[PDB]
Amino acid sequence: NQYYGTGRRKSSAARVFIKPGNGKIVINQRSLEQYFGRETARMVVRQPLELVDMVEKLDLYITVKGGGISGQAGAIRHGITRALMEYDESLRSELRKAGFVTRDARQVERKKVGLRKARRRPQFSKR
Amino acid sequence: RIRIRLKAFDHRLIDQATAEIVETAKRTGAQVRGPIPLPTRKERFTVLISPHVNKDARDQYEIRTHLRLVDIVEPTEKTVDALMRLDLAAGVDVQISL
Amino acid sequence: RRRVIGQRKILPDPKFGSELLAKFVNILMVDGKKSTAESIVYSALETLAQRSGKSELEAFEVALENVRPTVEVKSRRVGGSTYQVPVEVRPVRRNALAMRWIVEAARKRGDKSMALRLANELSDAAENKGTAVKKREDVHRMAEANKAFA
Amino acid sequence: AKQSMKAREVKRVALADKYFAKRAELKAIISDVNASDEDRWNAVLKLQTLPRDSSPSRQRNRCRQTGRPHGFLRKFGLSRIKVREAAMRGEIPGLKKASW
Amino acid sequence: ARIAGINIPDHKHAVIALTSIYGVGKTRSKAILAAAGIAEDVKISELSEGQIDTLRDEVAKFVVEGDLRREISMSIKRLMDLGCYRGLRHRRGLPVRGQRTKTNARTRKGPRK
RNA sequence: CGGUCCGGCCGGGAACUCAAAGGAGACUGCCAGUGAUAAACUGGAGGAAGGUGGGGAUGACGUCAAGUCAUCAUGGCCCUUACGACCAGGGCUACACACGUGCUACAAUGGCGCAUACAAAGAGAAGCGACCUCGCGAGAGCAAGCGGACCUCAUAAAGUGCGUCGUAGUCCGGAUUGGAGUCUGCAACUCGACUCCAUGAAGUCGGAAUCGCUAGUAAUCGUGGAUCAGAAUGCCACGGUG
Repeated sequence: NQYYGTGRRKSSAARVFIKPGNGKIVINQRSLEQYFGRETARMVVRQPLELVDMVEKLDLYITVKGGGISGQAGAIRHGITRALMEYDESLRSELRKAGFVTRDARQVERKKVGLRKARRRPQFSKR
Repeated sequence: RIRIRLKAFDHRLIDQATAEIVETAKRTGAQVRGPIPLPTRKERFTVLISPHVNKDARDQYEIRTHLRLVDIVEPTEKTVDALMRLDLAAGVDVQISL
Repeated sequence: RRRVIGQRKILPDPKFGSELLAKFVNILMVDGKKSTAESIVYSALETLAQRSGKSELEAFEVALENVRPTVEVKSRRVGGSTYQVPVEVRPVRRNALAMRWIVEAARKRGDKSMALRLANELSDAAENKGTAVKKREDVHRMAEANKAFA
Repeated sequence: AKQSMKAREVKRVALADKYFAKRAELKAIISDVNASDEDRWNAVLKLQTLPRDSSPSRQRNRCRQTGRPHGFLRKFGLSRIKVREAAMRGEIPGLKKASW
Repeated sequence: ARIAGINIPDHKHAVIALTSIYGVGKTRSKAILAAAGIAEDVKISELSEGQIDTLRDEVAKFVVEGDLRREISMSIKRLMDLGCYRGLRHRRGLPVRGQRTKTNARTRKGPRK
């Protein structure tokens, strides 16, 4: 049976497809070390996935568009959570209790002009 | 090979104008295409606020232009020839090109 | 005049879910770069295992407990000239100060490799000599004299 | 005002477009030679470079409504002060002041 | 092996005692060493027989050290006598590099301290 | 899913980013605790998430014996054998003395050299200028695409990596003084850019004393545009790390 999920974070958007029976992980038609190999924290995508274990009884296919290597990881983790909550009704309770369903939606601040440093004001004291 | 553009500075005025091209294109015809809303193009400008001082913060402006291509499926004489010779399209700009 | 602001939990580590390590990288972060801290993380504990490192169950959490801040103060006033008072710090502050005390003690003089300068300090964190202890006792000799009139 | 600053403009930017906006080829001919270490041109450079009342240099556009050399905006034909004046009166299309 | 100076640190790098000689430094020294195949990679001090006397003649194709160090201090000598800015400021102690004297001109009075 | 300059490239799909109009959602509304069985807060619950939702445009009166006639008018004073205007040069880059703001190195947890990942947002038909070059290189030479979701500015830099350098107060920092140049303009003395080969210096985050921010904020490194003979450390947006 084909299980599916989507997610967004920090100027990225992801798609996740899961099928029962032994397979692998694929991201943008390559492995999780061919462009992701530079960074040190991509295993946040595995946080909801340990509840079915790392690809020993299922096959995982990922697509992601835009954003940096911490934004893409939060969007892929959201997509995995959105798929695994359909994979078992007992996980539909657990993934809500673990809070992985929660979205992080800020990235910037607004003006509110002027300020040369946008938020910091120039030195008041001295003389 | 005759093509159209519809230009505006208001995102509802352009849709109200799109619907009257979608009317014109099916007033004698039967074939129509979906009008694409397209990414809005913007231009920004920063200037001194007033004819006296205010020398710690400049005043900021941003312009936003809405553009639609519409696509006419059958641009027949009894659909477009009177419109190419007169618009007759207020609050917007209609540009017809060959 | 009341700060007390918001609530900020921060995130745990991506490899073992640690709350202390994910905070310790925010002490070794300089110029907004965490990569330079990840060259010092685990390598200091693995370099301690070249000299004295026995048991790793808590990694460095007990070195941060053998390091013991006690001499924190605040200023009390009713006008111009102020009066110093000592403060009993919470475990969350005691830990946050111990994390700076040890990495500032490892930075005291210029040498090679911060993982190795810190392993030398962690091998000392079973007996605690000189750095992070000799200034403490020289100001603790006022710790009751600064309680006398409250 | 000082109307002599417009009297410069009339014989500079308003007369340069047909004679000075392309002219560097008219001096490059003195660098056109058949061989190295050989001359055919001598001092005729000082006749090809003889104009002084007109130049590619010294050209200021100025604000077309205030004669002001600083704070002009080519896209509107107005200055920093008149952009607000036309916008507050609503006399300039496509431009608004607040609220995005 | 050497072609210049009097002594070199053994195999650490071949550019020492050939760098900083005027007209040749941290660029031309490697291009001169490459005339005998001498490289930055797998460094050695041994140079086979018949290979030194033509390389030691490459460093002799122009002037070296003190006789070429004259020229960097000769434009301040080639004009002094005329009452213009360049002449006067090369027979009196005055600034010549477009720096603001308003302000900070006290550094011409001395150390500082 | 069919064919393939093997290219989302072409058919084609409409799922999925996205670009975008329209509905749903949040009212202190529910419950506890305090407290005029008050009003209102604090806590809990739901959900992607509240508690001026997070944020913009925000400016009630009256303002200091306050600034601006150099944005524009205008009462008065005064000049016109000029406090004009048309030119050639100067001054605005005098320092005899009095105060500040930046930015870069002061390092090692770093630099230097040489490869490599990611954009975001503008600007572009006498313009942005690819490709390939001639040469040590600035530059010069030829010339396509492009009216810009269809080309160009433009291999983003931090970061990821491999060699290499090391406490010597730095053969680091490369200012500065020369040599060889390349261009712009009537013309580069002072007081113009940009390039190649030499040159060689101060400097261990500081002394009385003192700043800004509670979050994409403080901290830190790149991108773009307007102004445009040749040249901003000037003035404003955009993004990574955080």
